[PDB]
Amino acid sequence: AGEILIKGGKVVNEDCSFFSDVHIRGGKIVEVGPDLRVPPGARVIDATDRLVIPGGIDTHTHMELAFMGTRAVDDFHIGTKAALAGGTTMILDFVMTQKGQSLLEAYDLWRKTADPKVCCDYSLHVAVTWWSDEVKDEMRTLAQERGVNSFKMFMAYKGLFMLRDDELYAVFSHCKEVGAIAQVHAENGDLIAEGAKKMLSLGITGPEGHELCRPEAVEAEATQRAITIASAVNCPLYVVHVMSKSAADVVSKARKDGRVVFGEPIAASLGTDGTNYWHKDWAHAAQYVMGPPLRPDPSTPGYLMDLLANDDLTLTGTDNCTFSRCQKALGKDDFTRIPNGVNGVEDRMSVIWEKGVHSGKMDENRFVAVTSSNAAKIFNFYPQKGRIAKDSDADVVIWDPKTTRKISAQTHHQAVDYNIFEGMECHGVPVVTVSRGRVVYEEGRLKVSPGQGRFIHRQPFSEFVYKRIRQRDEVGKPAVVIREP
Ligand SMILES: [Zn+2]
Repeated sequence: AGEILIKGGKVVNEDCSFFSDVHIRGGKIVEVGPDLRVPPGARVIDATDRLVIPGGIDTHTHMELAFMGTRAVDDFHIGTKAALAGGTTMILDFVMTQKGQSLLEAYDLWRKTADPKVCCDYSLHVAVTWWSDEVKDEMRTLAQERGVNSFKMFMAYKGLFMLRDDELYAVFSHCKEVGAIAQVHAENGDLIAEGAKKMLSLGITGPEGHELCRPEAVEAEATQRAITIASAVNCPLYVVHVMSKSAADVVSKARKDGRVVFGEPIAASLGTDGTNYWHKDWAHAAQYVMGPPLRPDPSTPGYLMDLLANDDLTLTGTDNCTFSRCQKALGKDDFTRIPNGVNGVEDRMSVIWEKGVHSGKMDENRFVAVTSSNAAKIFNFYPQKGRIAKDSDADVVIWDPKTTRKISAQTHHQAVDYNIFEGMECHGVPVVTVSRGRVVYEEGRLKVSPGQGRFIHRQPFSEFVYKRIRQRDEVGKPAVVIREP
């Protein structure tokens, strides 16, 4: 039957925690309540002294992405296995359409690659890296028929993915027309371009040049510029990988001011900092290189966790885009050629629990919100996921909040041969992972088949995202002053 009864644990949802068993049948949670009967044949997972939580949803992955001419080593198969071993049961990955390339073709190419490989459920965002009538039509089709309500735009990567303010305005207007959320990579691409060209001319070729060429003012600027353009068209906006206190503060201010904007710090920016770029060992330093960079102010990850706790920032991904040591080494003489990207998919849940909950910054319920529920709300499949409740999908993690585990490339399940959280002792261990109603990780071991996970098709106009937008369309229309002719 695939029947499971999770007994003896404490259920933790975004709103409150309560003791109850959870009955899973055929991919679904079919009952939640105290002292449930064990149906004959059902497997019991004993969750005594464990929390029973929705599996983590990683909003931000790049599994096997061909990026700076090379291709990330964690692929859809190993990347999703690694996510499951870390208590994460869904990933949302970016279709990185090339400039001038059909968005539908790129989407089709991602689905063909991921469908036969994923070990957990997944969905997709689609990058809008150029603009034209064809792109406009394809975005409508994706939103209405292909299950995608999130488009990603770049203010960085001049020459490559970058769009100018007038194009962002049109792109954000059309996101709003098709009921999608606009995601932005917010750094000033012109400043990055000049910055790196300047660091190199000064002989600063190492990873410190990568951070110095685009300090956090560059991120904070483009963050405010994206918010202002999105506010001008009444388009909801999502700022991916918030890396710095100053860009986080921009997002915090815009929300207090009522702007429909969501900020996403990533496990990296929550669990480590950019002082690593100044490490004497070049290889160590290079491991941390990604855009935007981690910041050398050591108060940054603690500060981003505070804003995440307070909902100035709302939910988390990893930007998992991994390159091996020999791959990073492609930039040994020039930081502009180090493939950009860090790990996280596996460790996100423990890193956040240790840095956010064990530290006293947020409670276990807020932890659920910022690791699964808010992603399900924004991308439009709550309470199908992100909630332990009857009729929800059975993606469930039995969590031990008191035990610690040390993160190490020597013990992790990612394909990458290092870990930016190397050595970190985290409270918060995923002891059992359930995905689509099957036990896929227990006693330290994975049991899953590539292609077992499914693409999740979403509808447009997520209510969490759009209900205020639509009301503002109805009452916030500018009016003419009536004057004598
Ligand atoms: Zn990314």
